Amino acid sequence: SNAVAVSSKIDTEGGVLGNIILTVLNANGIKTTDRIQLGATPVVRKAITAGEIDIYPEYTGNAAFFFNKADDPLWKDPAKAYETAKKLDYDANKIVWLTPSPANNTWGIAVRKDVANENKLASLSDFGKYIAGGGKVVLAASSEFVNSAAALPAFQTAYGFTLKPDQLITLSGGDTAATIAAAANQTNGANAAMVYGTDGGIAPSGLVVLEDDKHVQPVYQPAPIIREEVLKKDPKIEELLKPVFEKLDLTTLQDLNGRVQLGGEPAKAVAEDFLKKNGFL
Amino acid sequence: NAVAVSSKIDTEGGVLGNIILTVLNANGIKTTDRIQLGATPVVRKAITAGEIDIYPEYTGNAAFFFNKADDPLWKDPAKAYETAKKLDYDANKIVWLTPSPANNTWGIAVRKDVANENKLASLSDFGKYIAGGGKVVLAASSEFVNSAAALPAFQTAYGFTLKPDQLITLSGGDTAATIAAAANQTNGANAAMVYGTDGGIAPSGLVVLEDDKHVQPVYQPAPIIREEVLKKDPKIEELLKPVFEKLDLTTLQDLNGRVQLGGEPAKAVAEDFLKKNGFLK
Ligand SMILES: [Ca+2]
Ligand SMILES: [Ca+2]
Repeated sequence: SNAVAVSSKIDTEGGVLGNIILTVLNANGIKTTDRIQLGATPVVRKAITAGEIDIYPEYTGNAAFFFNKADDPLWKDPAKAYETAKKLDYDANKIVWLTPSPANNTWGIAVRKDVANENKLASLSDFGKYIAGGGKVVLAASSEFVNSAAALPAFQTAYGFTLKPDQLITLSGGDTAATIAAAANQTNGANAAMVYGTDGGIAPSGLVVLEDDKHVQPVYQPAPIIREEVLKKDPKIEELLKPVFEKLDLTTLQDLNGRVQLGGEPAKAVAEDFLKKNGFL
Repeated sequence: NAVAVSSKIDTEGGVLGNIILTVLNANGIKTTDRIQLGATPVVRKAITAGEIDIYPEYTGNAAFFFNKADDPLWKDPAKAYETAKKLDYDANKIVWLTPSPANNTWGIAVRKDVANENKLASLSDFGKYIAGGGKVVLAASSEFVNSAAALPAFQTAYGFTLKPDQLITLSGGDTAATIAAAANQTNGANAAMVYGTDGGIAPSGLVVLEDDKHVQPVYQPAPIIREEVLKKDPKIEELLKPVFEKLDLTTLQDLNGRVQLGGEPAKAVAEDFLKKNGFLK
């Protein structure tokens, strides 16, 4: 039995999810080879289609860019985003998408815990009614987020709010770490930040992501995808990773990435903690 | 014949580049804007080819331009400036103008409370604080902790040793993550590896402690101009001489902070510093 090749992308979450997939297969007698954090998406995409890697975590919404359906409204539906990625990748590359994680790692807005807790903010619908009724918010975001029609203007019309120039801080780059640091330290009075759902800084900075309940943004749920050649030679991989990824909700993955990105803990040790505490190891 | 003002791609290049541009514009010297052209090797290729005329350079970087990387003279501010000034004049007829006192080098920054509480302003004070059983856990990269030129060299010069209990080792060399770890006190963090004038230091409530024995090479920013351009407008030296002498470490930190985390445009922050200091109004 050839060792299964576990890979991931270069981001912090790739290391966490890749070591989670890697540690689970090793615990059930499946021999593996380590290719974690290989590179960007195009590098991992050409590697799996060529047989150099076998299994790695991919996001459902990224299939919009692999198969030339970038702006389709179907990617805004979490369930429809999974089956279309699952069906297209099986037909085109014989890659099998396993059970996805509930975490939606897409563009969104995170607010400080005090602002969300004191005003009972859990969704972006609450966000729209809170500021439309004169609530104080200063959102730190990139000019790209504020100006591009698919981001803040799309959020504003769907949730019925408009931010005045006094309530905006536009940063030069698109790095979400800077917006998170602005709201965490309240630079220029900021209390909200442009984020990705499971960014490593959100939990250690005391921020809460507000749910895009009307689904303005495309859904990006991480899911392990495996080549069919590898999966049927040892088929237990599907069922073993099924409940593991089912308990990786937005909050759990936020804390695991934070323990790696800012806590300094190795992704392998953070992965083994999550699995033993949840009874998978 | 417009003087081409440029800079490097980071936040300080934009601030220092916009400072050079407005001081020249306010004194009747027409200029061309090439600010934030690229990284150091790209800007080194532009001025050596005559495509740009003036940009802010750091004294210690001449060690890498002239293959004298580890020479002890770069740990002396005076000898590092005069050697950088003379080598570049002999090799490319580039004239180094009056430098800034700010030392944008590798260092350790602490939270204001621990600095205030224990009267920490330099690394010699820092070393005896650890030698006396002090409370410190440092966020740094693995390279900073292990490489002989970084933490072991600080430990030898300032007489202290940090236990594994007092270290947080991060994967990358980006100082924003170490600063964010100490800013939120992740894993109890209260110190961070930094560069002297990093944009996150001031908005995160951090104080960099002085490298009083000069373990690290000194990187002082200075305007450098082609001799051909300077001889047609020779007043540029006297105009930028008192401006850069007013750019100490804390002044450059707060200007970078308002750009990188405050969202203010680099040009308006430059015009504010000059008008408040009487160089514009
Ligand atoms: Ca701006
Ligand atoms: Ca570590």
